Amino acid sequence: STHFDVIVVGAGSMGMAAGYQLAKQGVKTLLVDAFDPPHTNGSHHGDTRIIRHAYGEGREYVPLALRSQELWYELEKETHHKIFTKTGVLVFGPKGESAFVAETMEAAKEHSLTVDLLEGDEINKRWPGITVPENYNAIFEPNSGVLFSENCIRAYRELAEARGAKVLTHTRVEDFDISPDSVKIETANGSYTADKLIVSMGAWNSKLLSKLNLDIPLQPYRQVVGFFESDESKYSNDIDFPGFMVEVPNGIYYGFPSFGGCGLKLGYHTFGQKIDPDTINREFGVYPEDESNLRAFLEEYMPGANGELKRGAVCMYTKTLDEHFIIDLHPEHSNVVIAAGFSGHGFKFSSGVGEVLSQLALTGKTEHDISIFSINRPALKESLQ
Ligand SMILES: *Cc1cc2c(cc1C)nc1c(=O)[nH]c(=O)nc-1n2C[C@H](O)[C@H](O)[C@H](O)COP(=O)(O)OP(=O)(O)OC[C@H]1O[C@@H](n2cnc3c(N)ncnc32)[C@H](O)[C@@H]1O
Ligand SMILES: [Cl-]
Repeated sequence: STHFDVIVVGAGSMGMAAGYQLAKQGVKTLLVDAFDPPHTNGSHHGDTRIIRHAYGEGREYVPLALRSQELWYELEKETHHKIFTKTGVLVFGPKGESAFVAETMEAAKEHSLTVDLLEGDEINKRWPGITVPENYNAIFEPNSGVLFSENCIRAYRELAEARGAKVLTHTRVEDFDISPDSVKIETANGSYTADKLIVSMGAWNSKLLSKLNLDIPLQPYRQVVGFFESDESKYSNDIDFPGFMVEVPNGIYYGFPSFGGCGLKLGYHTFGQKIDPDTINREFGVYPEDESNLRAFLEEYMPGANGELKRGAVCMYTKTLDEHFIIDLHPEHSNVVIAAGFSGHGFKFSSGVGEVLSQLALTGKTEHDISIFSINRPALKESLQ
């Protein structure tokens, strides 16, 4: 009960998905987490997460986006927890002045994705509640939408445990001991060994990968989101208000329609405070920017959603220099798999990454093309310690 086929350190978004994929195949797995997933100390809380297919960060993410979407529909059918709502996703910005909008459109064209292209008042007409200038243009993806992130992790966990996966909670891994033919982790609750290791500690990857002789630039950011009292006749998912990710002059913002009257949810993507996951302040409102940055967007583009602040949440991104993920084998240990640096946009791919991680851990290879997430790519600035 202390040696396993595979050990996953960090059973959050990526780790729990990998655990489900491994258990599903009869592989004896141990998932270890410092807390009890899903929780509010990592990067997966706040209830909802956007999934987009036409991908503004890069058209090369489309295949993984589509596989992940199919896997989310499979999860929906396997659990009693709500997984996905097809709100559609709206992307807009000043015409010819948004690289994000442009790449989303190009990604759609290249993968033959279903989208609606509109501009100026056509946007305001279609979605009462949105007020953009006449020079703005947009691309709407009707078949993408919103995932209930905490539900996703809970379902994957329940399914994996039912299949035999063991989950050791409130147990912080403090060190690693890797050998040619096995792996070992040290915790205050005991040491555990296995044949393969998957490391997916989220924001903590920036602090602990050095324990694996890895020196990779990874910066954790404090990123808040606020839920606002809104005009339900305009912003409710029931009246088809969409999820959105947009780029305006001062940056990128993302939001969600109000679900069951929870209020419209908004986040500012471009800015966040550089922090350490062990000292970060998880209280919303301690920095003037928390609420002011959100209201400045709402007052200008979605005025009817600028009501009382119903709830605020504080979460973390873990950025790489090029803002692309790290999914690969440890350069010096083929029996160690690393999943890190999701840079604020990886939850939607967590179902697909779970699959990738499972394959890398069991075979050292994957049917997916993950070259752009290579741990040895130059733009990363990686090296040994
Ligand atoms: C924060 C945030 C992120 C975000 C977003 C909005 C906010 C405010 N909106 C998104 C969206 O609309 N669409 C999307 O695709 N992504 C969005 N994101 C990003 C996404 O949430 C993150 O990329 C994702 O959650 C990253 O997942 P990962 O699995 O890396 O991180 P985690 O879920 O935090 O899990 C890490 C786990 O590891 C554990 N841990 C940490 N250290 C240890 C040690 N030492 N020992 C054992 N376990 C450890 C944590 O407890 C955690 O469970
Ligand atoms: Cl992240």
